[PDB]
Parts: sequence; structure tokens; C-alpha cells
Amino acid sequence: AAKPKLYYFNGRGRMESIRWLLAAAGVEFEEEFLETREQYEKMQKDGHLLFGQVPLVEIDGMMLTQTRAILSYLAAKYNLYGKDLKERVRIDMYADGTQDLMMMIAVAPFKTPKEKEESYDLILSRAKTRYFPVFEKILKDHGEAFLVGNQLSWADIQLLEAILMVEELSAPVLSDFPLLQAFKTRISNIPTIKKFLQPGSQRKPPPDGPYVEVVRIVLKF
Amino acid sequence: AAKPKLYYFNGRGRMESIRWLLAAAGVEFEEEFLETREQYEKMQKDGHLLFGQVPLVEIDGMMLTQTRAILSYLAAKYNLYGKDLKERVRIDMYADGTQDLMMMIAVAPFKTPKEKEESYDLILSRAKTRYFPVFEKILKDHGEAFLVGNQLSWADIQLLEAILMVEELSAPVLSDFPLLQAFKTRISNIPTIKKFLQPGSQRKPPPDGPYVEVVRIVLKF
Ligand SMILES: CCCCC[C@H]1O[C@@H](O)C[C@@H]1SC[C@H](NC(=O)CC[C@H](N)C(=O)O)C(=O)NCC(=O)O
Ligand SMILES: N[C@@H](CCC(=O)N[C@@H](CS)C(=O)NCC(=O)O)C(=O)O
Repeated sequence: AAKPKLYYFNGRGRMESIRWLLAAAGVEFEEEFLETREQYEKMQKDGHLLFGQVPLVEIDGMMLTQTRAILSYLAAKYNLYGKDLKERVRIDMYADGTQDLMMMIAVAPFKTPKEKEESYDLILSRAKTRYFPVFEKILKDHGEAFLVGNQLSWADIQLLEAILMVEELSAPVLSDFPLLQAFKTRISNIPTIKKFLQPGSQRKPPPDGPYVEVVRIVLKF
Repeated sequence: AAKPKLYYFNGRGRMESIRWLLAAAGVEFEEEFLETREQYEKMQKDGHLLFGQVPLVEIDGMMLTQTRAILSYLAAKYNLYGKDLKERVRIDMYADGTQDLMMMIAVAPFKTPKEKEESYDLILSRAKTRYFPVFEKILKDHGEAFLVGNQLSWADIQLLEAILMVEELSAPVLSDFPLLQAFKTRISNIPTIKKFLQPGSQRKPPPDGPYVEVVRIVLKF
């Protein structure tokens, strides 16, 4: 058997969504870490990071190096990638949207004070007036627990995380999205999802000052 | 019948990779263009666009809207995604770097002449060391026709488009790379590819003056 080890910084980043999916997959995973600019260089020159970039996930003997390349491998392996091509596309179409949303968030910290300020306000508007109303309707129109084949999917997860991450900025955000709140609590109380959500987990906190710089040092921003 | 009427701009942009995919596949297609913002608004008003963002590509009675997804769907349909999920992912990683490379290029015209030089130099220096040496090494190792396990795959098509995408800046670049020049030829020599590379094909021209100014209008950038 394999013991899923994942290298990346100590924070959200492109490794977060990977953690979630694994947790929900009901899988225990250990993990290394990245702190020094030289640490990068070692494993770099070690010959692992195909295009010389992380995240990286030692699993099945393979060394995955590209984000979405990784997620897709995972989700499919652990049957959360729909069944037929018709549905798998709905997942992806969804995942790309949330991803875009979460992405705007993970990046704003590096921006200048005026920059990150203006981008945050915007994140709310793009979530409230573009990404949330759409998901609310998907739920209302088909009235169901899940999002696609009436079964747990990586789109379900991806959405939850996205909702959580958005409330961390504005808590009363879901104020106008009923079907979602239900979705949130419904999914939150899922066994594997709850465990990962309890104070004891591998889950990481939001982007903090110390983390920003510890990043700009390992990669030389 | 099969009428992939994919809506987008008169330029390369995000669709360009999609076009290449349909091309090699051996699938003809139409493509209504994006001229006035009144189109964008009125179309987005009909709920053709999920999160309100093109590429838009109606196919199989459906109406897809998220790039990475669209490629993933097509590639899978037209049997160009490995033999199992391991090949699928391997391909996915490759397709990611190529898409990364093609991305700073595709956005370049938007910046400013000053940035352009640096960025373009960066692209070259990145492509020459970052990606090409990697691909070359691979082709040598498993020494065979295609990058994957002997069969046209999304990767190959992604690489070729990438190669030529850069040669339109540094014609002599592929010189230091033997296996890449060889791969380049045989792949251009694909029946369906050669026909897509013909002077009469739907293949779009690299970005330009009016193309850089249209988006800033239609999409009010
Ligand atoms: C001109 C083409 C390539 C470079 C610039 C474009 O690429 C995008 O990164 C930004 C721009 S314009 C194209 C832009 N697409 C996106 O921003 C979403 C990308 C997503 N992967 C998708 O499948 O649609 C748009 O459709 N409108 C933006 C807006 O209001 O949401
Ligand atoms: N988008 C690529 C990674 C791109 C990227 O910015 N990754 C950063 C983490 S923020 C990295 O790995 N460092 C850049 C480097 O290799 O110097 C992927 O999906 O694997």
C-alpha cells in the first residue's frame, strides 16, 4: 500500500484543495514541508519537479507535480469524478469556477495594501453576484443533496471549501442563499468532512503575514 | 448534425487550444465570432454562459464554458487521453506546463512594450531551460513516436501548438533540441494536423492591434 506524502508550504496555496479531497476520500496522509530556499533547490536538483514547481505528491510510487493534473488523478481514482463523460464535465465546469474564486483569494496577500484591499471587495462581489447565485440555482432547479449524479463529487467538496473560504472575509455572505446554507451544513456533517473540520486536522489557516514572506523567500519573489 | 459552433473572439486567445484539439481529432466545426459587447451581454443574458465567461462551445446538444474542462471532455471523447488514469494524469501534467507557457504569451500583448521585452525574454529563457530540456529527455528515454505510450494524445497536440507558438518569436530556438525538431516534423506530418496547418485552415493568427483593443472594449477591460 501507499502512504500519500505531500510537499508544499505551510499554508493554503495550491496544496489546500488537494488536502481536502484526500480527507473526504477517507484517506490518512503524512507530509513533509518546505521552509528554506535551499530546501527547494535540493529536491529540485533531485529530479522530481518536472517543470520545477510545487505542489508535489508522492503517491502510488509516482511523483505528481502539477495541481489540476493531481486533483483529476485523485478525484477519478476515488470515484468522485462522476461516472459518464456527460457528468464529469459538469464537475469540471464547476470546479474551474470555484477554483477561480479561491485563487483570487490566495493571491491578494502578496499584492500591495491598496491592491489587496480592492481585490478583496471584488472577491465578495464576484462571489455574491456571479459564483454563488449560480450554485444556488443548480440546487433550486433540481432540488437535491449533491451537485451532479446525486452522489458525492469533487465539485461538492470544492464548493464547500469555497464557501468556507468566502465567509472568512464576510460571514453574513450566505444571507441570501438558502439552498447553499443547507448544502453547507449537509456536507459539513459528512463523516470524513467533519473529521477534517474539527480543530484536530491537517487543514491550514488563512494567509497570514509571516507566511507571505516565508514564501517570497523559498522561491525568491 | 455535429456542429461544434464554438463562440469566441476573432483571435487566438483561450479557444486556440480547443481548435487544435478538434483539428487533430478529425472534427470539422463552425464558429460564430465575438464582435460587439451587445453580443456578449445578450448571449450572457440567455444563460449560455455559466459564470458569464467565454470560451463558449456548444456541442453534443450541450453548452460548455470552462476551458480546462472543455479540453478534458473532448480529449476523453475522441480517445486521446491515455489507456488508463495513470496515462491520463501523466498527459495532464504535460498539458499543464504547455498551457502555462502558452499563457504568458497569450496575455503579453495586454501589458506594455516595457514589460513585453522582459516577459518575452523570460518566456524564451523559461521555455529553453524550463520545459524543452524536460520533454526532450522524455522522448529519448521511452524512445518512440509519441510523448505518451505510442498514440496521438492531448499532450502531443499541446506540445506542437506550444512549439510553434514560441518559434513565432525565436525561429532558431528548436536548434539545440534534436528530438524536438524530429517530433515537430512527424507530428506536423499527421494527416489531420497538416490539413489544420494548411494556409486555408481556421487556425487563428497570433494577437494583434485590433485584437488587443477589442477585448478591452467588448469585455470592457
Ligand atoms: C485574449 C485571450 C487570452 C488572454 C486574456 C483573456 O484570458 C483570461 O485570463 C482573461 C482574458 S478574457 C477571457 C475571459 N475568460 C476568463 O476570464 C475565464 C477563463 C475560464 N478558464 C473560462 O473557461 O472561461 C472572459 O471570458 N471574460 C473575463 C470575465 O469578465 O470573466
Ligand atoms: N500552476 C503550477 C504551479 C505554478 C506555481 O506558481 N507554483 C508555485 C507555488 S506558488 C511554485 O511551485 N513555485 C514557482 C517555482 O517553481 O519557482 C502547477 O499547477 O503545478
